[PDB]
Amino acid sequence: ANKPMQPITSTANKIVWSDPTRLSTTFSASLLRQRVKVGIAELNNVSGQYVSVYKRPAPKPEGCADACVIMPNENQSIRTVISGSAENLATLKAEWETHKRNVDTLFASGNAGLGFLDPTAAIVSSDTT
Amino acid sequence: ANKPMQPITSTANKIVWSDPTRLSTTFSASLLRQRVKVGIAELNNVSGQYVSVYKRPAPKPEGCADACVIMPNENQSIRTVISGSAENLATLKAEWETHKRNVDTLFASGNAGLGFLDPTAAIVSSDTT
Amino acid sequence: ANKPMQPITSTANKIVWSDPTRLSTTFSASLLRQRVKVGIAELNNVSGQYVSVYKRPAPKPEGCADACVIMPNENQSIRTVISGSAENLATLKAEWETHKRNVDTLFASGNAGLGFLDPTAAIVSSDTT
Amino acid sequence: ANKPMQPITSTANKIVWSDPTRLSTTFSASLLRQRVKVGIAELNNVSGQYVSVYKRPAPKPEGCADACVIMPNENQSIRTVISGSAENLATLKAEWETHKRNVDTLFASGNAGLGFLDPTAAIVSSDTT
Amino acid sequence: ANKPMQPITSTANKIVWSDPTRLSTTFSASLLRQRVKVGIAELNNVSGQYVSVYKRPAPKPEGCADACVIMPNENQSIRTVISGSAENLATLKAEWETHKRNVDTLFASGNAGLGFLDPTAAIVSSDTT
Amino acid sequence: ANKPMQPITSTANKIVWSDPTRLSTTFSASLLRQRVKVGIAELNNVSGQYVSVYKRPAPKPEGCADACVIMPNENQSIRTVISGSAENLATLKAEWETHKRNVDTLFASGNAGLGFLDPTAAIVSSDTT
Repeated sequence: ANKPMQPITSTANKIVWSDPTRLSTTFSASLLRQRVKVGIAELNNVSGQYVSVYKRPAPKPEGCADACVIMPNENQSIRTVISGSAENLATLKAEWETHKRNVDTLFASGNAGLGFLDPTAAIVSSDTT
Repeated sequence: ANKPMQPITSTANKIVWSDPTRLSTTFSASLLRQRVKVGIAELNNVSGQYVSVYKRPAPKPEGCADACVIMPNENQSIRTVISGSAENLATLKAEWETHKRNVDTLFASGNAGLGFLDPTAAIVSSDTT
Repeated sequence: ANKPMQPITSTANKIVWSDPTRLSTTFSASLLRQRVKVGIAELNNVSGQYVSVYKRPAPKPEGCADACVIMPNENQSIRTVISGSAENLATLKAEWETHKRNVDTLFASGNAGLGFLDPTAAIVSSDTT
Repeated sequence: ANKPMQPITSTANKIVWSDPTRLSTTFSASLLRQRVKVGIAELNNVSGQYVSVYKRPAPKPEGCADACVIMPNENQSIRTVISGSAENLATLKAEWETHKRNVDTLFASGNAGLGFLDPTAAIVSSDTT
Repeated sequence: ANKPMQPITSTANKIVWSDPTRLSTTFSASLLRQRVKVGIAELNNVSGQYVSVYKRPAPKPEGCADACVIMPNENQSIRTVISGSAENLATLKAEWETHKRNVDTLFASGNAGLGFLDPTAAIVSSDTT
Repeated sequence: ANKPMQPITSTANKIVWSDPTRLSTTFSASLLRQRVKVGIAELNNVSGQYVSVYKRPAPKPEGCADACVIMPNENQSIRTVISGSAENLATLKAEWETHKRNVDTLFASGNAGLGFLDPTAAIVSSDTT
């Protein structure tokens, strides 16, 4: 059961959520809207920026812990930007699913977080056969 | 059975994938590593940028049955950046899962794609009760 | 039965062929001869440049059955340069056959046409065991 | 039985092969890719350059050879570049076959290597009657 | 079963490996290939530089099982350079084997590590009787 | 049965061997011992340099049994530097074994001698699982 998060700043262009128990953990969503003339029709793209920030204390005393000393914190950030026409929402969602799958293959099941690249990784496209 | 990809340009710092049947579809993986050490500790930081690009045609008119009418492509881009120390990889993966859930709540099941933010969205944190 | 070609502009230094039915298709041969002599020897080398030009219509959309829609042509060019002494004609022909085989195994049976190189290709030399 | 040739430099943009017994014999393939807007659709042009180099010694002592003296070397080079859209690979391969046939009928079965042009040679196009 | 490594930096002239568990230890190989002008001969040299580093901790003091390791780890490196013509690769391999045996005699089974150069050691060459 | 050498230069810091049959072949070992100041520790490093040289003749031309050898010999050199604290000599020996295995994988059994760095070679570390 994940702890619910409630907003602190609400705006039509940006909303920020923070954990009531630890306000250092934040999650922000910002949308930017423009009109782009792609096919001589004014398509309305949306550039959504999603940022998740967690400040994580990692003194990392390997094996031993006796009392609480001041934790020095590091910043863990995950930023996601999705850009596309609103008229192609279903296709953008399919692209998002494919992006999740590819990033999972590289990072969650691979060693990309440790600074490695696998050219033999099974990266797959959004289109189907 | 989604269409597989093969690498086109290969560097240990940056590898970009492509679909042989459609070269406009690309997936980029770039890792930047720096030794950003906190006080009296050593930490290896791995910043990971993942970019997925698809060029999708504009939507055809709803009441159209013509055989072949091609209209110009629009740019669909999804970009994720993950920054964190190598020592905290498992917990960074947990943060990534929570980020997945939050973006899914806002975008996949919401109207963030069309450009509407809902302050009442059920956003949750990585920590459990 | 391939369509025959006739010469359109004629010079002993350069002769250009062209298809009477499609003047956009051309094939030329240009020979440049110089007396580049190596030490205590006399050698006459002939550098030959051959270009094939075909202007092809762009590929029609796959799900199309329209009678006549014409899209602008793209330039397809294949240029081959052969440089060598006249005394070594047999060895130059052997090198040309080996070049055929290597370019074929890279291009026709490979993916270099789309833009992928295979470090595991079976490239061979003209010499025999 | 032609001798296998193994690579010495491997890169996504250039791979060079060299004969283990004679490293002076090389075969290099270089790919250069751009996006060209021919038909208001961004075709992916691929320009592959293939170079075969053989340093052949031609002191050419006509009739007699008694002992091994230093061989002065001349360079034999064959350079081929193929340019075309990736979406027309089949027709590009047909163009390659026609180019091979025409260069053969000029060079292998003709006298082009010695510095001659034959205006009555049977040059053919890729199109079929 | 030793822990394998993956390449963190890949280049046509230098590849660097690193252990996923410990990023401190690396193994990098660099090759420099040049043409060497020798009398009445054209032979090309290949120089290889292989380095191995491990950042092992300084040795723990005697009789104290401290709660957490705080030892200020040191630098421990081995560097090897192999230079020779590719024409004589079999000889270079034999020389490498002989060099390994001699270094093992002086160091692996000797006390060169503590600083003693034994002048009665049995050093043997690549040539056999 | 390899031919042993005898020392031509004996010094407390450097010993040089040389084959009685061929004086060109020499093996040298030089040790540099210093005290290294590491936090709350006093441990002394010993750096050892090992050099092997062979003045092999360049390879004979093909098909000629010349009366006397006149070939202008070349230089083959192998240089190894091992640096580490004498307190950790056993682990230094383990690192030496791992380094030997890695160099054998790349060079002895691979094509690193001709100048090719294989990015998929099986490199293993000193640590065991």
